[PDB]
Amino acid sequence: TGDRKGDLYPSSLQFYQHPPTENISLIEFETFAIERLKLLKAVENLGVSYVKNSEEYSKKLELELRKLKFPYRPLHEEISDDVYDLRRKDHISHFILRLAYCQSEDLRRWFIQQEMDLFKFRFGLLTKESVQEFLKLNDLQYVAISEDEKNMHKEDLMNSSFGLSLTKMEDTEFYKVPFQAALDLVRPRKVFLWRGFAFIPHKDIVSIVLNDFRAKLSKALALSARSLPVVQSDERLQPLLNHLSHSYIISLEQIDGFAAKSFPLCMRQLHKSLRENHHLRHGGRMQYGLFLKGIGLTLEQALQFWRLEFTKGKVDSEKFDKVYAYSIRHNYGKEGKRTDYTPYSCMKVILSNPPSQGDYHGCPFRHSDPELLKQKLQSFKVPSSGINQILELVKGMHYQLACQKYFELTHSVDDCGFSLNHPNQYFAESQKLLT
Amino acid sequence: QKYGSRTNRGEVVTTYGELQGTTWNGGSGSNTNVELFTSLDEPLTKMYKFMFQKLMDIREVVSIKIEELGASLKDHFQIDEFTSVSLPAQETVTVLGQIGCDSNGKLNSKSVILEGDREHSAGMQVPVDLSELKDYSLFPGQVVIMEGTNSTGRRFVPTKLYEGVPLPFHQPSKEFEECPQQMVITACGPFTTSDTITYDALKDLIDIVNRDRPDICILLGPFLDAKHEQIENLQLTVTFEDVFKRCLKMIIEGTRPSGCHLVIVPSLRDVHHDPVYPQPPFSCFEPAKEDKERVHFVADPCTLSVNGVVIGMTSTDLLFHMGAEEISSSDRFSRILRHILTQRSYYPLYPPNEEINIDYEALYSYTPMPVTPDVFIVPSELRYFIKDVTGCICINPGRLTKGLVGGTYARFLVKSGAMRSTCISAQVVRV
Amino acid sequence: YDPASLPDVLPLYYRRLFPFYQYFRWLNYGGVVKNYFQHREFSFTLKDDVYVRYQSFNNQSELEKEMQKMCPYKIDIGAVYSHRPSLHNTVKSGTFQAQEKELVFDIDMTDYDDVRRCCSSADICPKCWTLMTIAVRILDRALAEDFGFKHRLWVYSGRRGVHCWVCDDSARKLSQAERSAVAEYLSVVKGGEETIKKVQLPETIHPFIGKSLKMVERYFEKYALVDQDILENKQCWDKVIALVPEVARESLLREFSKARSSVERWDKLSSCLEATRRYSNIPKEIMLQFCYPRLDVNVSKGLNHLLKSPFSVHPKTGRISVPIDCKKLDQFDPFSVPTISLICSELDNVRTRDYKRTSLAPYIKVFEQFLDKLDQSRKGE
DNA sequence: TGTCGCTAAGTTCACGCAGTATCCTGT
Ligand SMILES: Nc1nc2c(ncn2[C@H]2C[C@H](O)[C@@H](COP(=O)(O)OP(=O)(O)OP(=O)(O)O)O2)c(=O)[nH]1
Ligand code: SF4
Ligand SMILES: [Mg+2]
Ligand SMILES: [Zn+2]
Repeated sequence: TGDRKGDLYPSSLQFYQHPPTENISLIEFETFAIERLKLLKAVENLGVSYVKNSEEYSKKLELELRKLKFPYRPLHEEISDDVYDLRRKDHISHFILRLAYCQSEDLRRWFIQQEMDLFKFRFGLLTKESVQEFLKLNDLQYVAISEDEKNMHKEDLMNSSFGLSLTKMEDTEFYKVPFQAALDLVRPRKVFLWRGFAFIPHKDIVSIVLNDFRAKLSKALALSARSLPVVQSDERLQPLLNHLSHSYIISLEQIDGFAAKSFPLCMRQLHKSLRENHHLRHGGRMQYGLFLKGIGLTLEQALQFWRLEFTKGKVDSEKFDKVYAYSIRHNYGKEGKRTDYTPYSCMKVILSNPPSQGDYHGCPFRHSDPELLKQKLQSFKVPSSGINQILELVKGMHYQLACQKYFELTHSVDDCGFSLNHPNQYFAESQKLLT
Repeated sequence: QKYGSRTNRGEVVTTYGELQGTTWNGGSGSNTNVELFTSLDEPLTKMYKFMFQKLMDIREVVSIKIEELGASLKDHFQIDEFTSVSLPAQETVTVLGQIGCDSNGKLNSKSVILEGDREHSAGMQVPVDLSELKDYSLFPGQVVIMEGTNSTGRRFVPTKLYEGVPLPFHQPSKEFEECPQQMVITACGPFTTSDTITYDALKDLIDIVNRDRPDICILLGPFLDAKHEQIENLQLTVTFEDVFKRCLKMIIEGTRPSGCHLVIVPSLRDVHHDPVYPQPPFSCFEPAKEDKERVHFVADPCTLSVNGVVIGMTSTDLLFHMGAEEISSSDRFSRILRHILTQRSYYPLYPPNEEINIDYEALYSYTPMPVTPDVFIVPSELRYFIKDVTGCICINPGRLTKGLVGGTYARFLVKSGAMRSTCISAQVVRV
Repeated sequence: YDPASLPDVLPLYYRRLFPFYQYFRWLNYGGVVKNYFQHREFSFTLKDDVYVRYQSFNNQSELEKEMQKMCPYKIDIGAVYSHRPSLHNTVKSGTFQAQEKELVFDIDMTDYDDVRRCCSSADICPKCWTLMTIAVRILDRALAEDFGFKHRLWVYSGRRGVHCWVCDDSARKLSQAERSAVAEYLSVVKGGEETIKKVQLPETIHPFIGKSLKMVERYFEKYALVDQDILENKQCWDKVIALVPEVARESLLREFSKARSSVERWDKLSSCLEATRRYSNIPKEIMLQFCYPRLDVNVSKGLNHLLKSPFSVHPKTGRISVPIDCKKLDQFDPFSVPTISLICSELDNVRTRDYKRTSLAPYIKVFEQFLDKLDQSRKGE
């Protein structure tokens, strides 16, 4: 507690309930954001590669936490200034990432998962004393049976907890919880119930704590997504938060079938126009070519398709090889800088070149007038209620939610189950459902 | 060279009021109480975020300015109803608006347009024909009430131009009835010669201050002029902040013997300060503990209370700005000063001159004149003067330095409740 | 009993025998929560199998009226909703939600058919009723010891089984997930008609299973070895052999060829299993598969479930769904339960005390004691 | 401080107009 410290950061672990109120610098903002992004990406990679209970997981996660200087171990010394600093980092960075990871359901889920993993690890590193301290500071009020009552139900406790030895059991203390909170334990009969209370040992507790945490965090993310318009106006923080998640730290014949079913409405419109006129302006060409690259159409397949489609537009075949062949090669990263250009994301399509008369690119939900969108939805035999819901979502400026509702209605699924943020993601989900 | 060998040192170039001795002496700020005029509106005392003006906000600020002044004038003149400026009028109607020029050049009698407010005219404009007006004095941004007719619906023909109504003077409390007369020395930048950065004129003025021991010293910017030939061509070997800090240290430390309350007013030509009007006070200098009570970093414009005497001051060259745009039917400076007092704003010109950056929300909040000041300090590139405009003593002390040659400052005596003769005497003197 | 005589007797009963005062005391729960009785769902089944739901009533007078007017053949009690069911059409979609209901269990003899030999389908006899007698003890003990539910009303279903209403305020606020957890915790015999071995206990016996086996043991010898005679002949003991590992099966068969009594055969089976240790729980698995209650988790999971009302009349047996006193459980006889015809004969043989002159009185008395306990709990709390 | 006029071909540059070629965008 050197100059401007306090009791604001009692314990290492926290539920991240109270937002920070300080005035920080832009440099500090960026440093904290990037550092926690690195930490969360490391958590995700280690979770994919190793089993979270494995010792390799623990060693690598400790190494990453030490490298990025985040709180991971307790200290029975006092609140040293350095420690305070670290905790402050953690607290601010978390909320910054919340602002970064609340725009799309997908993102939200990802964030939640990583956060939970990190929290679990940190809990796993808490000594019993520290653990109790934590459980008190957050008003979780998990105890604790007396020794006399424990002896009273000794045999019942012994037969309740799986793989608990007599002496080892004598060395352990249980907690009394209402059975409504131990559903997952009681349901398979792995914890003793007496008079409406379950007697839960000290490995499982993390689970309950995590449940609480997850609830809270989900709620918080919802609120943050509700408070997004206030932040978008701050240009300084827009490049970061809007793009933090992306921060560096098939047969031709079946295409038509996909156009009928799998293609998102943007690609459906583009394909319909192409087959209507056998020619697409540059924007349409770029968008559709990138999408067909995303689905998997190889350079030869795409070249054949484009040749066949354009030759019908009453143009010379050699004219095609003269002009559009170079464009195709570049679209596939064959010439020039030779870069594997990624397919357009729905956000880009919304914010890409604005279509004009004679154009058909862009997101229909954003670039189609409400009457035109209503007519198109009616044409596709969408139920009137579904069309009205889609129109309402479009009027709400949440075009991604409108496309998700379209997917739900067309695939006969109550919930999409994924945060649609890429047309290729739409096609992949449709293929997964169908095939 | 030229400045150091001048021969007219101490010459009184202009005088007003009671004759005084060849030497002036003050109380050294002993029985002196200097504060910011406590009005309804809070003063500008700290930086405000700027560089973000919405055109809608500018529209609202201008419209409310016109509306408020018109409401006050309507109550004063017992005018029944205002009429939309744009609508045709076969009979005589009273119209409230603001003057402007139909083109980007300088206003002339054939290029006058009247723009109404949102309440009465939806912001519509109308050309004005000044053929039937016998006497007038108009500048862009001037809120006016006119009686006239619009027979063609396309050209307003004024027949009467209502006069301005200045705010009432301040009625001082008796708390300062027994205080003695106070001496004020006011000087305006530039403080250094065009070809030097040594601040010789400032040193001479500080010597004068210590010699005469005034009660208040009002120093108006610029203190590090942006138009200084050395500054523009990047010949300075030290940062702007360092030069300004040296200048302020010189001023404050050098005035220690005099014990004189220093009132520092920034200028739009201060290369080291935020270029926005109303200008916030200087905040890069922390006076020592022995000078905190003596130094007052005030905002541009400022309304100061000195033992009940209200002094208005602005570093902006208002007279030069408005003289280039004022058109009259037939003293020009007196007319412009009366215009400033009657419009009740320290900068009523709209659009402003090319040399001033105006944040219109801050202008709305911090340019209203609370009352009509007893003394109004208006430094100008124009000639020095001491004028009596509607009972307010308007002092232009010139600038301390005029190119390569030394300039002038002013000294005046103020006492609350004297005789309305709150200004006992005033003199524009040479440095 | 003549079921063509049902339409003749139903009104009189609903007019002079159905205990409306105590019924309202029950479903009103001491008026503590406003709109509690007014938001309760009922459903009626009328003549010719006409079903109506979303019936709600303002108070006892309205209920008595509309019931005496309709003369329903079946009365089912449902959930307490966010609004009055009668106006569910008026409630905005998604805003009509079931919020509270008693925790209920239905045990039906028909679900025991693969393991009883005396009767089948809807037939019951004194030799098989002991199974219900076991269930009530096994379950009710858990509900009184493991979960701490204090107000439990057991009711005869009229023909094939028994219902339990657990009415503690805590038990009435349990979510769907909590109900499913409670049901799965109490449930041991898992599987359908396609599975032979329906109980696979682990090495460690959970205390609940130990106490259920202790309760089973007291009755097992009479029920299974004397009455049911689950080892009478080869066609039956082949099943029990089918429930144990093949290794000893042959060893058992010869032994079962030299045994004259099924008690002797049980002793032999226990001895052989003991001699053969991970299989030391196999006899317990057999006992459970022949004695432990079967619970339809769908009956108890859903909040919106409509269950037969107490003091209903069974459309076929005519018996009254009467409460069962837990203490006198061993004396309960589902064949002596008053029928509607008997109680109408009794009624037409002699205002608020008419029922005290019929054989229905002791069951209304048990119900009144249960309601008195509920009132004591509502006050004391 | 005055430094004669106009006329005309010619060089070098800055741009229209059209034609040819290569190189792009994203996550
Ligand atoms: N202003 C002016 N005009 C000139 C100049 N040189 C030639 N001219 C014009 C005006 C002359 O009358 C005209 C005739 O030019 P010529 O070269 O044939 O000479 P000119 O005829 O005066 O006499 P000449 O041919 O020698 O007998 O050209 C000159 O230097 N200045
Ligand atoms: S949200 Fe994406 S996939 Fe859906 S129509 Fe718009 S651009 Fe296409
Ligand atoms: Mg082209
Ligand atoms: Zn039977």
